[PDB]
Amino acid sequence: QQMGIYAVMIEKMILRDLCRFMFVYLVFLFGFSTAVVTLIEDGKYNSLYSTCLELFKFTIGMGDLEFTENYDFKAVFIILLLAYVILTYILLLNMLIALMGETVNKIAQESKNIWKL
Amino acid sequence: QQMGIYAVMIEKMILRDLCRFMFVYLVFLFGFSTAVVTLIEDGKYNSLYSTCLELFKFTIGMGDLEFTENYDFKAVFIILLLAYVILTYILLLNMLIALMGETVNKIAQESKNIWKL
Amino acid sequence: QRAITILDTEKSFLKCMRKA
Amino acid sequence: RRNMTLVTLLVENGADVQAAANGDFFKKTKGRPGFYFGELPLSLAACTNQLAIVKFLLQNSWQPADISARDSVGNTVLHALVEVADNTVDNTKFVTSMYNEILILGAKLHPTLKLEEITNRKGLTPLALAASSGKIGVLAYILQREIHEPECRHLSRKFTEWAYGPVHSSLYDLSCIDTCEKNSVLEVIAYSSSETPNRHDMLLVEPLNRLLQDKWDRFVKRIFYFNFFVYCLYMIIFTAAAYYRPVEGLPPYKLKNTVGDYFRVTGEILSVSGGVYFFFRGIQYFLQRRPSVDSYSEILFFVQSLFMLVSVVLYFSQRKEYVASMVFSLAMGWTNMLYYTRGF
Amino acid sequence: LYDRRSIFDAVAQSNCQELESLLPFLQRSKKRLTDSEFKDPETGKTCLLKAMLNLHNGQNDTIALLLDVARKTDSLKQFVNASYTDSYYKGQTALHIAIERRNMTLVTLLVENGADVQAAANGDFFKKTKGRPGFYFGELPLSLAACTNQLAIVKFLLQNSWQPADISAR
Repeated sequence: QQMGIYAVMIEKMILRDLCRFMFVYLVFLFGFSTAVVTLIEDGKYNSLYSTCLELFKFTIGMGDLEFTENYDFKAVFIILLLAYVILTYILLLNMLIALMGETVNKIAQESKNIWKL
Repeated sequence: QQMGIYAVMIEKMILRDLCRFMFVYLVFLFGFSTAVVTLIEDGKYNSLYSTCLELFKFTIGMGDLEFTENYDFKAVFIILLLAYVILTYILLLNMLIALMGETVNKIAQESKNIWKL
Repeated sequence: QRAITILDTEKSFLKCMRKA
Repeated sequence: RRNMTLVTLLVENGADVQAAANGDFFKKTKGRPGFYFGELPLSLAACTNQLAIVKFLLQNSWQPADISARDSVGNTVLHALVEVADNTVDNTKFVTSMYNEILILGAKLHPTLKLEEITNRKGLTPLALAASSGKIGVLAYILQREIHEPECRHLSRKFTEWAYGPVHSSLYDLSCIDTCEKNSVLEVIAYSSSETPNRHDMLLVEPLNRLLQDKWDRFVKRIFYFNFFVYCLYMIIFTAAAYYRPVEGLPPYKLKNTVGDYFRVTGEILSVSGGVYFFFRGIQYFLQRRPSVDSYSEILFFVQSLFMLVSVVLYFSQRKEYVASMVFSLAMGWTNMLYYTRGF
Repeated sequence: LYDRRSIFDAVAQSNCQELESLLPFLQRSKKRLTDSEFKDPETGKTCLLKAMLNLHNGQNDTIALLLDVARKTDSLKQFVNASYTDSYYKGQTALHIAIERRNMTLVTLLVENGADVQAAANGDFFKKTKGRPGFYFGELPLSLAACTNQLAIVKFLLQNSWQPADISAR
């Protein structure tokens, strides 16, 4: 009746928030990651897996910013990536958190008598 | 009247939020920390105290992502560890803030006359 | 928005036998 | 000034009653004002909630008032009451009755005049005028209604067939989903420039939830998910080509060797071909609503396709840059998957 | 002479006059009114359930006089108890309707003349909504009666004489 609540909230953000979210996230990752591997030629930043991860960090917050001196064709890698970073760290997650603090509002309190069950 | 709010807030968040939270946190850190020591062989990455601190980096958001080459079996470290980072920085703490800001809501106003007291 | 995807996908499907 | 008597004197005394008032004070407000009850005195009378004197003008003798004189904007009286409902519970209350009233009376005098057909100059039926203006309560009404009466059914819209003890059934008409000819209500609330916040709620219950729930069950959910997975394989094949493009600078130029070569240059044409598709679908959208962000999702398909196309032309100018374009289009397409949820 | 259509019209407009010479007609040809012929053959519906879809003000005196003919051929008990045999109103008898039409009186008469009161209605209409609808009170004319919140007829159907309704009929 003080900890049993926190058990639930992790179980319910994991059921609701993730599935409703993990698909609107694998399209913004899979499509930019694909966009990067075509655009850039090398680095463990072409292997599609190694890029979907390297693009995942930014969205965690672990972003290595501009890592790579390698491209023909001048600026367009940095716009493509900033476009993803303003779009993906600064703009999706605040929606994902804002939905979670949206659970944490209501599943904190009238959730309660669910422990008794 | 105006400063004696910031001293009750820090005070109530440390007693309530931390106690309800520092247990449901030490059971994700202790658990994955004990897992990465079993899986991993070395680096001041195997001493558990050094792990449980390193993994603690991630939550506080000083994460280095992939800081090491030494592991047999390739990725079953990175997915275990992403499984923690999506699970612990991106899921738990928003719950922990969302608790706190759920208090910065209420202990702002009907708190007031407790400065009278 | 289901309805906008509807009101069109028949308008762009040759105006055919449906309840009408 | 709302006076049954002097009104009665002037009309016993030969007032002319088809007399328009069309100063800018009556058309929409400069702001001059204002306001618009649509000109014609009977429209003025019914619209001023004077049930008695809209009855007087029509039952009277010296000149019963003509009922179908469309005013200067072509709004008939029924067109005028609908321009004046404001979705207040009591405003709906009296206009929905005053309108109920003119039609029960047009049935009495001149049963031949199908009067909810009379279009304004802009072609709308009075319903299509309510619904294109988010007048949710007259629209709840013209669609919901059935007067029970003699000569009622010529009046009525939606007849009730069997009431079992807990329930009702109904049979609705409908003019609207099947006024594909001119301005369907759904075509009108489905554009839905929705710049009146009054629009969205009003795709709700009376004749139209249960029906667009029912199109979607029957044929057009089924067509949608075919129309969906065709885009997905368009997206995989367009990845697949972009992802196995060459390095050899100046591309292609030409390609023949063996099999993967064959399979890919198929994927490069299959992609631009769906690019010109959307560019083409999108001009036709831009042209059917030539002109109108009402439709954000209408846009970014076009913007992608124009990136399929300023790629394709650059692949032929032999600029080495064409990829930069095609990489955006590819980032766009996978993002344009997002809309095709609407609504899970 | 008379045919189905001749009473099913005649009841529809509450004409007890187009059924006067009906009493001496169904003495001659020995034709009756529960017959397949005088029920609409498909809605299990009889010059009584046609009186019951065509209640006017919840009353009629073709019901008094018809049922009084149907007593005179002793078509009566089946005459008052055919129920819809189409899937839709299925196994719904005139007592189901009179209860669904809230009417202590045609109720107390039909169960005097011996309506059946365990006439099951079991279409997909009564079980759960396909959507058909619907709805589910659970079939039996008493569960209908209590389920339609009518505390007096439920008292009647159980505390009456001709057949008190059994209470445990699942």
